[PDB]
Amino acid sequence: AQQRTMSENLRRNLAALEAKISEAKTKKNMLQARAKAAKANAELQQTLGGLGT
Amino acid sequence: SSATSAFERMENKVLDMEATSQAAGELAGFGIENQFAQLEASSGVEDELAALK
Amino acid sequence: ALFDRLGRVVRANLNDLVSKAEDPEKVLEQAVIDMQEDLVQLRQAVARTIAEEK
Amino acid sequence: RTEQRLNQDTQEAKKWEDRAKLALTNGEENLAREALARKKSLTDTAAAYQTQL
Repeated sequence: AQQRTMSENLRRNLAALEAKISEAKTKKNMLQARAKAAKANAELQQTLGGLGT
Repeated sequence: SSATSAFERMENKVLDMEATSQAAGELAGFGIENQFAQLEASSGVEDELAALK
Repeated sequence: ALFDRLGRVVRANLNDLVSKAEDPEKVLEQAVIDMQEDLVQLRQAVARTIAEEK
Repeated sequence: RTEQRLNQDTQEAKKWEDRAKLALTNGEENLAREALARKKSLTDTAAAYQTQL
């Protein structure tokens, strides 16, 4: 009875981590592109304006 | 003498921390029942399809 | 801003100097020659992709 | 990429739906219930995909 309670606690939190990794991988696809876009846009904003060289 | 006499008492309070963690996780996201309802709803249609053919 | 300006100046002086060394008749001839060699390699690149089609 | 991921999940989910028909035929509820659980797992991921797209 004790083992069964302990195992359930472990069985549940395993599912939570696997779901969490899935959540991270799903975002990581789009975040990488967001970071690339932002820098190029920032470089462009300087170009459009007079700021810097 | 008897590491268990003291150490188990510590384990018995580490257990509380886990129980708190577990309760918070389950409370935050219930998915077993939500998934379960979908399973038994699916089945009734399968009986109708089986009967026809 | 400041270093950014100076680093443009270094590039700019070099850019003028190389353009002086570009003769127009010779540089034009050489570029056409390069393009022809490149075209052959590219045709072979397509051929090796067509190889896996076969 | 998003389109490609969604494509896979919808069709693997269908193969589970086919497997459920077989499981009921054979007479094994456990495989039938597992097939439905696996189908749902991919249904949820597929949904997430379009959003991501």
